[PDB]
Amino acid sequence: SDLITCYCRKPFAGRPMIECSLCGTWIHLSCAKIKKTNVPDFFYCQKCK
Ligand SMILES: [Zn+2]
Repeated sequence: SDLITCYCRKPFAGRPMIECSLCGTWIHLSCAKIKKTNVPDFFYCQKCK
């Protein structure tokens, strides 16, 4: 049984996800507009910034 934590109402489903460095919620990297080639050391979601 999978989890939904990202703001697009869609579950993990094997998709890479990054943690909100502040609120802790897990955001799909695609939704966070993050390329696998450049990944922030600290990430902040829309709610927390
Ligand atoms: Zn997502």
